[PDB]
Amino acid sequence: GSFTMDLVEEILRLKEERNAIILAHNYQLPEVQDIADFIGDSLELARRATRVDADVIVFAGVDFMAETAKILNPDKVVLIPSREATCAMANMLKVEHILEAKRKYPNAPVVLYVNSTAEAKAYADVTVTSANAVEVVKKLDSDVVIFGPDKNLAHYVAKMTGKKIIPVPSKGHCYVHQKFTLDDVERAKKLHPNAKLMIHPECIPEVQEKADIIASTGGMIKRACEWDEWVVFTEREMVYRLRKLYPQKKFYPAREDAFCIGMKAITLKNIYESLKDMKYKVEVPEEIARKARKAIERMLEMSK
Ligand code: SF4
Ligand SMILES: [Cl-]
Ligand SMILES: [Cl-]
Ligand SMILES: [N+]
Repeated sequence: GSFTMDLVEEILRLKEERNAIILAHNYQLPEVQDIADFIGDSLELARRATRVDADVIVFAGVDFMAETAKILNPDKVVLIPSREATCAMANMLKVEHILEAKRKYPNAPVVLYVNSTAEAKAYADVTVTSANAVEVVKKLDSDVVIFGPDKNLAHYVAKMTGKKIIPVPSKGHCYVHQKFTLDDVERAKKLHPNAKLMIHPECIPEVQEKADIIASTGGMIKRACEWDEWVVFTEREMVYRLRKLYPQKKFYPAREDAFCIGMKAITLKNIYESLKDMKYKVEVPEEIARKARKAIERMLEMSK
């Protein structure tokens, strides 16, 4: 025929030529999810980064996720397709906040959400995601923990563990999940009265309290078998992921306008350019990476 390769076919060829794997988060654009080799939540992506056979990881996700992959694979090439694929919440936490909390509470473990810089993780005893924060905090040998950046996840963890949570920084939150309100709950239950509500713990507490399930995006997928219709209180591309996994169920976005700008910095074109030009190489200074790795490895040890 007269036709050549499209972007998809160019990516498939370059993935072979580079001996690469494409890891994608659940919030990636559908056409990006459709070319990824592995799709998952933050915890699943971290765990998958410990069994990489490929030489090159193309990370279709935000900065903190790609850096976590690099911390776990210091001697592989990790590429982020855009350096503007960033998490607003992760960048709210600075080392100075951690040091001030550690001064007040020297015996409190420092528990950092994976939404954090590698520099911040160098001061963590253990990392967590929304999938394992409760389990990890419950197991830590202290009735008080320093925890951040997300104050809404912190609220959920405090409620479920009964432990005292010292927030770092004071007001960390995700603007995407803050778009969900009680009015969205009322509208969803009116429009879809037979649906159950799956709600991310980055949503505000009063919205969390309306959930049928509170879960990470990975837990939403794991627990979707519990009902046939769901309203999805997280970033709207999760609806595509759930529909692909369970075509027989019904999924509805809680808000179509719940979009993560950083996630959508990743495009098919820049994934192609990432493989073609071997960019942008993610690097983490060795001293930071080794300390961060200790905290991430401990997380993986404490939650299977
Ligand atoms: S959805 Fe929110 S917390 Fe998750 S990557 Fe985007 S800004 Fe960060
Ligand atoms: Cl692999
Ligand atoms: Cl199924
Ligand atoms: N103890």
